Amino acid sequence: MGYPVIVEATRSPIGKRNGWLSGLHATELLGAVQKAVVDKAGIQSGLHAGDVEQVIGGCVTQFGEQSNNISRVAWLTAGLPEHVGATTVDCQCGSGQQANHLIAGLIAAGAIDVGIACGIEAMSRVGLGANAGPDRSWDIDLPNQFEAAERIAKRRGITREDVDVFGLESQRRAQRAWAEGRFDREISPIQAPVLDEQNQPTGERRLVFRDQGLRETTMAGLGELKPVLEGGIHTAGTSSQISDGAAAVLWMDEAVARAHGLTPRARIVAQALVGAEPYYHLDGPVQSTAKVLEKAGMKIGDIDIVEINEAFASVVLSWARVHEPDMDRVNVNGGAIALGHPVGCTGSRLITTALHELERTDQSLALITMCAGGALSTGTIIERI
Amino acid sequence: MGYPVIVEATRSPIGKRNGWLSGLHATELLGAVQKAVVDKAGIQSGLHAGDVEQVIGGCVTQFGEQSNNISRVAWLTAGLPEHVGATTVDCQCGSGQQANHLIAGLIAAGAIDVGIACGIEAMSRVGLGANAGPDRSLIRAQSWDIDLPNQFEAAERIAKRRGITREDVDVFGLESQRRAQRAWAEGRFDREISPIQAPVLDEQNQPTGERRLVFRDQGLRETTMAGLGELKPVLEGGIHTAGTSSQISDGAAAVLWMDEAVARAHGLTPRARIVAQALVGAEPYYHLDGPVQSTAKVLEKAGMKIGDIDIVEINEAFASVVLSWARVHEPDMDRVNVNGGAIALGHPVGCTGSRLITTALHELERTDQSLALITMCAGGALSTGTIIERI
Ligand SMILES: [Cl-]
Ligand code: NA
Repeated sequence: MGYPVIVEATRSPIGKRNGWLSGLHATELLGAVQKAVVDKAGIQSGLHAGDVEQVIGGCVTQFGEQSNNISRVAWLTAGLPEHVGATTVDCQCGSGQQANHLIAGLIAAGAIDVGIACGIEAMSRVGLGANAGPDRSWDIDLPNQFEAAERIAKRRGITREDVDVFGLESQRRAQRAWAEGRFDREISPIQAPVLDEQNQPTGERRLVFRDQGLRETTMAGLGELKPVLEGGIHTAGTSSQISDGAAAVLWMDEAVARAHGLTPRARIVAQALVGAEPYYHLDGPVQSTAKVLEKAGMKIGDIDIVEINEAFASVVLSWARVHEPDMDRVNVNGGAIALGHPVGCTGSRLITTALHELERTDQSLALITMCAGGALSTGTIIERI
Repeated sequence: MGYPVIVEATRSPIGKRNGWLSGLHATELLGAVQKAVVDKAGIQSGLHAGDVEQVIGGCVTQFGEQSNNISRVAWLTAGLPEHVGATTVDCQCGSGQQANHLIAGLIAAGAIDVGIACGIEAMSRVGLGANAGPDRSLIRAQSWDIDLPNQFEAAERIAKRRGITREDVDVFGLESQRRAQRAWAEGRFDREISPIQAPVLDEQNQPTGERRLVFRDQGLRETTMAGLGELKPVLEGGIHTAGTSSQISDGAAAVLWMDEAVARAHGLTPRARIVAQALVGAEPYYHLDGPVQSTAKVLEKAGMKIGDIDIVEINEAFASVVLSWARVHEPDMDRVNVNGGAIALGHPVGCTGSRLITTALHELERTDQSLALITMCAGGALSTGTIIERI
């Protein structure tokens, strides 16, 4: 029955831990962006939020503020129409991306005509590991994310100098894109309650629009940062930042889009959520890229733009030794090192970044790929329309 | 691209709060049930665990044991191949049903040729509320304008709306126990259950060190109108007692989906299709009357009336939820929950959705009838509907 297309995509700016956005309840953050993508969309023709049929939102730590189907709770918090169905999903770091895969699915099945995929992570309000806790006081364990980043690094001959060159360029490329206002179209600025040094609301609610994570960065400077692991090569200036943010993409059946005055903007050429190798934990992008290129019938050379998530520099460097891409087409507006990584959101964020960059530069094809806790990886290939 | 169809479906028996399955890590319970639905398909064909491309699982209380994407942890726990992708989902009480819906889309999209929708809840091990903290209304924001009651309160509001007495729900709760013992004593669940190896526990809840095969639903109990009438309402002034509402349970279910082309290519009979699917919103004041809307939505998507449907599975969260739904849609009640519902069989929340689809399928097949409706109320004022057809 259906053919899914993106008709609109938007994101909050990404705030730092305890930064510009720590004053929003996670449900508000998400809800705000849910309404923002519907509002952006509603301009060309009369689309209203009750035209939406289902919402599917990635979120990793589904505890407290982020428990109880946040995709549903945000929708309602934001005062949007209660008839609209909502599901929240978890496949760690890829949840945000997976949400788009799933919404596409539903349209393809002719189950819905209009859906919103989104993702959220208010890592200031609800932090990593808040969803377990008691846990104690053949058959072996996944490394933790910092151990994996070093394992991946040893596997590929990736050196401290290598990853510092990377983190520096991530910072540079983001600063340039900010300077040029390349983010301006994708960003819905957000009203946030301002907290103080004591963590209490002043009265003010600033209008946040800039990604908080940018920072003057130097080869010399990076240079003296401490590894996070004893004996490791990853520092803080070469691994993504903990952040707050939310993102949202609005999908339609192309014919319904076309019939009610909305312009289709992109389709999915191919999509995947694949397993990775437990030992390396986060090398998943090798696997997901391989699978979507394979399905698409394409080679890395056919892809104009790649968003691969800078969880850690080694991950990306490791994925580049395997698929041998042109580094000038990978993370062109910088990435998570510079801009931040609010885990549940990132996957919808990346799709959002890439679509706008294909639109800005008038190019055709983008690859989106992320590694993910529990040794998963998500990949997508989108084609501009 | 794809035309998605169920080739196999299986479920654990359902175990009581602290009961026959409480000895198992939530992950082990799903893990076993995931492994089992694959196993069943391999008996007819070459198909094995690594042919599955993705698993999607439902689970509501996504804390501790049930956290960090239990769908994946479970798969890995059962020793199944690591190359398979996995995601866990939450649309509350419908999660297990939506998981099915979602696998079907990924097939329809041509994303995958083979997938598993499953569901788990080990309420023995992880209980309602364990995913929020102490002050249970710091999960909203201090701008919550909507009147959304707790589930018990909701069942009583629906009850008042429809004029449902303490007699009616006690009449209802008895008939579920009666149908569930009749289905069981007839071995109606035999094809659908795959028996689960479980540790035995002592009068405390300590493992004796003996394994056992569990094969029956623990919740069947002797019930009489008298006995039902002596039970104390969950809420003061309420009509619902422990006898006319579902039981906190452990269980899991899983359904194996394939493209139709790939199915016949690999030797397997398609068993059923989705005719229509929905997840929709409910009136928040009533909270749990959603089945009324989802039944309406899927009935329309399909082009049918209630009267076209051979059997219904509507979840018995509360007697009044079902009676409210019947009083609005006017079904033939002998065709509703024909083998008993969650009052008698139990309600392992995240699993029930796949459980209802597995049960529903199996009754069509056992009766050579055509159409089934599965509908469920869910927390957050939601409701999943599915119309499946034997194919
Ligand atoms: Cl009945
Ligand atoms: Na649905």
